[PDB]
Amino acid sequence: MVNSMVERATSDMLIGPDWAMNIEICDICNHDPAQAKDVVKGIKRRLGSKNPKVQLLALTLLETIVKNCGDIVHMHVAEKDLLHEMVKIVKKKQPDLHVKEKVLILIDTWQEAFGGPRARYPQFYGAYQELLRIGAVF
Amino acid sequence: VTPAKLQQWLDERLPAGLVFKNMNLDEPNIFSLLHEPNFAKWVQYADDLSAKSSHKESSVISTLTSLHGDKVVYDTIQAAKLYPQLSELALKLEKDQIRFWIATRKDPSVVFEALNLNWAGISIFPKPEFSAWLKYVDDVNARHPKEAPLSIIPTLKQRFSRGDEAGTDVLLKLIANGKATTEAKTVANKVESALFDFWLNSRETPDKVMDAFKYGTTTQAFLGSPRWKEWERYLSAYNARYPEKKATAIETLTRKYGDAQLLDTLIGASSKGETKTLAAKLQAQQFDRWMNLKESPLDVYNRLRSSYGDTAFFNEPQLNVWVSYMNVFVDKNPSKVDKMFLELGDTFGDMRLFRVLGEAKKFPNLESTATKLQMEKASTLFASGKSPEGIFKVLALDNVGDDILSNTLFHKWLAYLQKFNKEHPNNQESWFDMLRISYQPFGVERIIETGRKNPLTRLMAEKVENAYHNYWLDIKMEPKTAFRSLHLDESGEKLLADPKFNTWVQYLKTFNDRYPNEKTTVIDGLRDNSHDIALLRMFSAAKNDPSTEKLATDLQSALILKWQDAKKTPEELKRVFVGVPAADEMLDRYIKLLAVAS
Repeated sequence: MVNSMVERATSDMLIGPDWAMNIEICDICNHDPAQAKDVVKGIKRRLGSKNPKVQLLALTLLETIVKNCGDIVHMHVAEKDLLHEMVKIVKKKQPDLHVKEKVLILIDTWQEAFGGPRARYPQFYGAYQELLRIGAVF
Repeated sequence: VTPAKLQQWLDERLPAGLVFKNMNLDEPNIFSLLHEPNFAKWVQYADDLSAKSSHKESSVISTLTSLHGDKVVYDTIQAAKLYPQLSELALKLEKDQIRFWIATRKDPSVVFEALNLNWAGISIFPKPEFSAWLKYVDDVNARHPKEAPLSIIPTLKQRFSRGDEAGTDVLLKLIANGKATTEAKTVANKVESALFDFWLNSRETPDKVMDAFKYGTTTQAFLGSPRWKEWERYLSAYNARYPEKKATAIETLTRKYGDAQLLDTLIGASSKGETKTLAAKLQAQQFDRWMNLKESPLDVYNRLRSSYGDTAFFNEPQLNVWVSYMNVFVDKNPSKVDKMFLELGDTFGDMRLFRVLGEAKKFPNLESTATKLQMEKASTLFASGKSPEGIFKVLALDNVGDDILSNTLFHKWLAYLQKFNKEHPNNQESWFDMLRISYQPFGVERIIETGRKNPLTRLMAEKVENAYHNYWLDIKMEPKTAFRSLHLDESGEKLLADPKFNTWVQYLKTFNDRYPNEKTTVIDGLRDNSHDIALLRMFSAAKNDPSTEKLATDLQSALILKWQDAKKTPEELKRVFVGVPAADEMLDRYIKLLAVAS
């Protein structure tokens, strides 16, 4: 089902992100919150790929759905510890530099956007503070 | 799979890209893809989906560009236009791709590349694709008024050279020749406006921007160019946008290069016709700055010592310009003119002061008070009873130049020399020697030429001319050498008509009188400097001038005498001449003389 969309939207066969496909996914997430669960779960899996291109595509999709779709997805993202995996990407000895830059920008955006420690999903801020403890800078 | 499955999927709002892959539209070749009828059905799906998706724009394009990159898509659509049954679709696709690009704020560089503006180089402006590219930029900005605007300029710079300044140089060239043709002129003006806006929006200072206009050239050359005015136009534009940071040209120039180099450049520019006008203007403004800062001339000297021209301050030209500031300074401060020069006097050695004062006399504001102190100092020096040699140097007479014979100090110094020489009969000094040493032979020569031309100096100039020739006697300069010394070698056919020829004859005589043992004839002197055939060409010419005719004939005889002394055979002479004026006359004469001798 939905996993197919995610996989294709994050396939190594793309040279660039299919933004229209990303938006189309956003639309269905606004229609069907059940499907939205499955989307974010798929993204986690694809982030788990070795391939930095796949990772970038996944990050870019994630950026899109986060900005576009409703609170359910935000809840899923936090609750499925997706953030923890993202942290773990940065924790690599030799991470990809573009990936690293992308995650940093995203997490900085989000912890601000959600209101930091008083965020109803404080996980965003938690991840950001973990990063700060290692001495990362955007 | 079926239209039913598609309608199902449409109800389910499946993403276009997934449907593509479900359709196995992963064809191996992009150019093939558009021929599959299946692809068209997918287009319809994608359109119908777009009608109820959030995005207006063509998901198709998004899909395809995401697989292949923008250029490849565009080129593929252009390839699709060929087959006319695909034409209607291909033109829809082109429109859609544009819509897509505009919506997605795609970077102008990608559009430029996709348009194959690779080609144009010289002729970017007339080409319709380039026009379309500007249209794209304007359209994008129109759709996106909230965002910071996009610009052409980075694309252009980065393409033509990998250097901020250097790329901009070619752009400026292209703008300039675009303006000249009526065809490109409109386009050229838009490009210019964009470049300007780019600098303004990037807040690039006039100082920085100047480096662009200066590129390729010497500092000097930039000022002579059209580009100077163009950069002034930028400066004025910059000041308008950011009046809190307002700057004028000279201020800007000062802060970029510092006063010393600026001054040096203004000196250079003031010498040359192209720049002279504004060199002077900018120079005056530089003075005006120092005046508004209430900097005394000596304060200004302090400032400027500390880089370039201190070692090269006291010489021409730098000094002259300093004195020009002094003139202006006293025009604003007449009261303190005495105090100024007095301070110079205690600060510097007398010879330096003299050097100043010589120049100061040229300037009306200074002339009187300068003349006064010049004489006061001079009088003191005369009263000392020191050597004329020493005094000459202290008076800076070595740096008066060609018109020294007009100079009041030089005359006063002569008077001292004569008094001194009477009072020191055992230890006399030569005026001429001082002139010779200090101005070198070539300077002496110019001095004579200058002093002859002015009637007031003429007698003095004759005295000097004599002394120079006397020196030639004292050093035993051979008349052969003296001929070249007077550049008689240059006078060509007309040598005998040359006034200086006569002078050289008279020197040669005087030399013979001093040195009878090595006595030399005019004709021998002529023979040393040139060969017979040139000489009788000159003689045949000289016979045409009555004033020289007699001379010519005498020399013809004197030449013949030398052939006799040389024991030359007429055959040798006949052989070596061919088609030569007066040859046969002179041969026949020599032949006749040979007969009488035989």
